[PDB]
Amino acid sequence: AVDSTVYKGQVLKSLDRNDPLPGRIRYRALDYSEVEVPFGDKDQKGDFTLRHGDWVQFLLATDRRDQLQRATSIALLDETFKVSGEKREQGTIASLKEGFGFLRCVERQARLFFHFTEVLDTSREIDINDEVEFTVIQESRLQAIRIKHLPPNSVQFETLVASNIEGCVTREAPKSIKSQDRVEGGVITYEHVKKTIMYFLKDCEKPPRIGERVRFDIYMVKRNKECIAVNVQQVSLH
Ligand code: EMC
Repeated sequence: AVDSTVYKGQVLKSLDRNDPLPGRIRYRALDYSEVEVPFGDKDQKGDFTLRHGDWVQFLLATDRRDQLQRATSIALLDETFKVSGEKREQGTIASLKEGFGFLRCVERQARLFFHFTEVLDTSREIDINDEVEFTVIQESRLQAIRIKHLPPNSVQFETLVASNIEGCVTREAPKSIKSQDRVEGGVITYEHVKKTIMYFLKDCEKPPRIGERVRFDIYMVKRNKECIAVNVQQVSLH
């Protein structure tokens, strides 16, 4: 039946999702010979997208009735992403439906669709707020494929890039009800090469007036490709 050694090889021919065993995997046998072995749909541990050149794990199954050896229980190896050249992005599982879900992306504004079949690890469960790494493909329909679980505290949606930066309020934030503005905001001008940066009333205690000197921290919001001034406070000693 199935051999017990964990074999390592590369995908020579991917499966066409758009011959019962059309796939091909090239590996090095224990006797240092180069071997090609076929595989089919059920030979992958999950219905995820395998690609030409992917490093994979598999077990060798011998079918005496079909008179051929087969690669089975194929799983994608993480080392592929170190040599793949594909764009790997980060995010967290935002919602879970039946068969699909949506991810909150680090570098993208919109929620990203993803099929449950693209989760690489079939040994563990998926939950909300799971930190994941994926590859985005386009078909105007976007989806995340080859989704890998990330260790805790690996995903940061915003980064502190500077602290105690000083500038001048060149457009006061709109005098605002209970809901906090997150679109209009104000404008702070600082020469830290003069630059502008947006601030919002939610990120200051006591709103600064137009033309007043302020001190603030700068955070990089990656999904918006912009920085935001927070912890805004007035400066008396200029
Ligand atoms: C230092 C006055 Hg905006």
